[PDB]
Amino acid sequence: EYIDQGRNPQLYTKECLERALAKNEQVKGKIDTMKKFKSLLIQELSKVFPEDMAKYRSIR
Amino acid sequence: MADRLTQLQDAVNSLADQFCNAIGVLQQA
Amino acid sequence: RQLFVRLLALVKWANDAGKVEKCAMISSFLDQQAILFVDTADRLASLA
Repeated sequence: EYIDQGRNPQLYTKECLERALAKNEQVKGKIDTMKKFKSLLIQELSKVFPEDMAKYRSIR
Repeated sequence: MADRLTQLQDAVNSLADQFCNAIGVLQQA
Repeated sequence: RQLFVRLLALVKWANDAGKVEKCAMISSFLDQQAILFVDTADRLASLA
């Protein structure tokens, strides 16, 4: 399709680079959200049941 | 009343609301 | 003119033949990761 379009694959390369940058940004955002969720879960555990907090901190 | 069922239902509703809020914030001042 | 365009396309494909395969593999891996993440999020939402 890109060959019949009449252009080179350089535009496809730039689009792939932009998609990779967007995927890296989305992965960073998802990792930040997962870290925030883990922090909130640890806080809820420490405020509710210290047994699970001690297990995750020393036993794991 | 003052029975265990009231507090149980309250805690269940609170847990459900917390789960719904977490699900909403995980796929989104 | 058509032959010149075809030769330019062939040159652009031959100068970046392995790079094209690497970019395609990277794009496929990124798409698979995004699809897996979306599926996990949908499953978590449906379960919760």
